[PDB]
Amino acid sequence: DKISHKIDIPDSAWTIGIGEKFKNAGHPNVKYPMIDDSYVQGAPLGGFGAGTIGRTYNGGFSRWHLEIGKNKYTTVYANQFSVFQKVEGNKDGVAQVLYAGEPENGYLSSWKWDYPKESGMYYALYPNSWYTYTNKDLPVQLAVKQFSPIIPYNYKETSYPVAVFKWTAYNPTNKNVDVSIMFTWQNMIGFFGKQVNVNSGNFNKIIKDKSKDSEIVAAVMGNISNDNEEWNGEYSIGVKKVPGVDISYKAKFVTTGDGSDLWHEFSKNGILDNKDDETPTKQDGIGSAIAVNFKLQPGQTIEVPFALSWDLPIMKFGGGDKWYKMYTKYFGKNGKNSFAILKEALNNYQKWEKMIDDWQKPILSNKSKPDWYKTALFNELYYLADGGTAWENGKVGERTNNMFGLLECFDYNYYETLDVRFYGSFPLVMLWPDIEKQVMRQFADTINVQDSSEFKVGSNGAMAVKKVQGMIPHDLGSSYALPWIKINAYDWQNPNIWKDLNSKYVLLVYRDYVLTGKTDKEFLKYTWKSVKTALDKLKEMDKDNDGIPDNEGIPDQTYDTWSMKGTSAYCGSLWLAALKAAQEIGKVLKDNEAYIKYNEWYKIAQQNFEKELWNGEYYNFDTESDHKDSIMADQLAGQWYADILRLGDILPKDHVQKALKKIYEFNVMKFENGKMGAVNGMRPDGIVDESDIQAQEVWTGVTYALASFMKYRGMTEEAYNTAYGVYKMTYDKSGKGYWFRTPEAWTKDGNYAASMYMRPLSIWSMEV
Ligand SMILES: OC[C@H]1O[C@@H](O)[C@H](O)[C@@H](O)[C@@H]1O
Ligand SMILES: [Ca+2]
Repeated sequence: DKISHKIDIPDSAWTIGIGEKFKNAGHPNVKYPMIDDSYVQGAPLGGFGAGTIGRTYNGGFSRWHLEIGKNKYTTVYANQFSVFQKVEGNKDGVAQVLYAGEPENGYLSSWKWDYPKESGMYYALYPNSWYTYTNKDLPVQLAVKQFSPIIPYNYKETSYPVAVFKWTAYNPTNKNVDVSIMFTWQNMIGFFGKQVNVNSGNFNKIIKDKSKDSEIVAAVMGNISNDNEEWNGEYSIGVKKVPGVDISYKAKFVTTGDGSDLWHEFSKNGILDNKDDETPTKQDGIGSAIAVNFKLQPGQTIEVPFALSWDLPIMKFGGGDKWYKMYTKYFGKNGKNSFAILKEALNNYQKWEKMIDDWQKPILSNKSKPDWYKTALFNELYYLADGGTAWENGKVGERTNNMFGLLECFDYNYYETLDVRFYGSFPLVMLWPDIEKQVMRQFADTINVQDSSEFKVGSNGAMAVKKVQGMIPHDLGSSYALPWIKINAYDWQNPNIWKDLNSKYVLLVYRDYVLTGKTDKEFLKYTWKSVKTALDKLKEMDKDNDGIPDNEGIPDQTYDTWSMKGTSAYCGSLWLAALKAAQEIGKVLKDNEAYIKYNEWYKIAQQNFEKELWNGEYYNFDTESDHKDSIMADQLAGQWYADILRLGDILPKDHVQKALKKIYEFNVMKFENGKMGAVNGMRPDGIVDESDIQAQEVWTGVTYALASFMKYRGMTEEAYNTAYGVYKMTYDKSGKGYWFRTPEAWTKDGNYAASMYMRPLSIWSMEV
């Protein structure tokens, strides 16, 4: 491996061998259907709201999130980088697709498949990833750096449906070598959204943009129709000319054939026919190819950038609503702009690399932090793009704001699940705060919505009212229905009687003020009515007048199969913190009567909480359940947020410290020797609480948040050891292979529930 030294991959990048088999992989810990796309994954390409494309460590373009809200795992075999090399003085060169696999059927059988094992590596430090190719039969060593411009505090480039592939090629041998690199792409118009004749009308054109010191050659893969529909638009691939390289292309090869129409050209001498052909297809799949060819002398290096763009302007949700995607603000709405996007990338990629480096540098350069922690911190951010992210720039047919939503996950297809975003939204408040405040104003606007229609509650089969006035919604809808318009898609429980949503909502509001400088009084003003309403409604759920809402002996909070009854440590601490936040907001906005009321409620609830739950060692799970003395990992979630919000002690320092030490001692260290995170429930005898599946799970997001709590409280070793188990399980060779699909949960056997989950974005609470 002589190529690594010629590129700059950080040591904290996650790494795996190209073609590596992973033996230990986990699978769903449930008996009903659940997504399991395998461990063959990678860091996504594509911006927020753009649709994303998962290119795996084996080289395939395989995890398709281009249909917003849907996860489709299928390798489009025509989509590849291929290489040709010929040593000066040999009769023949060699040609190889850079994919460690082959097609299932006989399409593209002429291409050279099965890139060999032990001949390259994949690296990822989101938004960047890299492949190196160090192969006995390829004397010139190659690497590629691939990325999209995901940039904190930038709402423009961060939205773009674009990816850059910056190639570096180096000749360590003492012979001249002819090298070609070829990008192939299928015209994927009709891959989704088209009900009949899925390829019909697809056609490919070549654009040559020749201007002083800037030659770009690109293929634009579109359809003859000017229909403005979800399925219509364009893909583009292309390359920028650099000194010492020639460009060749082929406009049209048949993807639903043996591929030899293209491959006989490339495998001969690495030079394509330069044949333009705009003839539209009927039934056959078609694709385009862009190649560079160059001669490398001994010791010579060359760099050449390719790019990929996709202009699919309209997202349609299952309820019928069609919206424009955010990037259309910058490039237009008509779906004929893929070249402009591609060109912008090829002329600006060096700047984008520097912008990415500039935001990663403060963490990467801090040598007090272990590399494993940086691996997790950056790579968990994949979910911000990969989470079915919707970011609208107007309803089709139809404002100053652009509504946003991140899915909880794909198995539970709900936007912005609030009980989860309480944990998962840290990267948005810390790196894209304008998006975060927008989402919270979306929630504010729903507080007094009433939808008196009824739904069947999944857990018990009773009927309930969809949305109650004054209760914060569980979610902002589903991609199968109407995101932003029809809220509370979730129906397993009735979220209108949840005891955590209203408090978490208030805590989220005050968090968003504090973590953006305590300057945004306008945001506090916009949300103030909803904050008062939320706490006032929750107060009414105090049945026994101890000043604290009563959990009802059903799952009435985020642990939606784990019953709480009476005063719970979890909802009770959240209520206390929420009251303290509202007091502070009241002070900021000069609402004296609110300050006084919430101060009084707080003082009464605080003393009762402590009396009812403090047991000498930790806070009891709750007051009334069968295993009320279980040690809960999240028992002091309210105090965690109070630390972040700088609200001080809601409970005595000494008791918080004792509780945290107990959780570390029991829920971490007595659960598989502390190598897997914090189990949610542990009995005081040191045995996992088996009262529900949830008690017996580590929740990845709960564990990272608890690590954050431990860290702020000076338990530095415990904090990082607690988080390490999550990192290990996700990324390490000894783990369960969950990279780029971090799940909600695992059980002690390592098997999982709900891959690709929002909650573990909470790792960013460790950077406050
Ligand atoms: O895994 C627990 C989670 O399950 C999801 O289906 C629900 O939408 C969440 O509210 C809940 O916290
Ligand atoms: Ca009560």
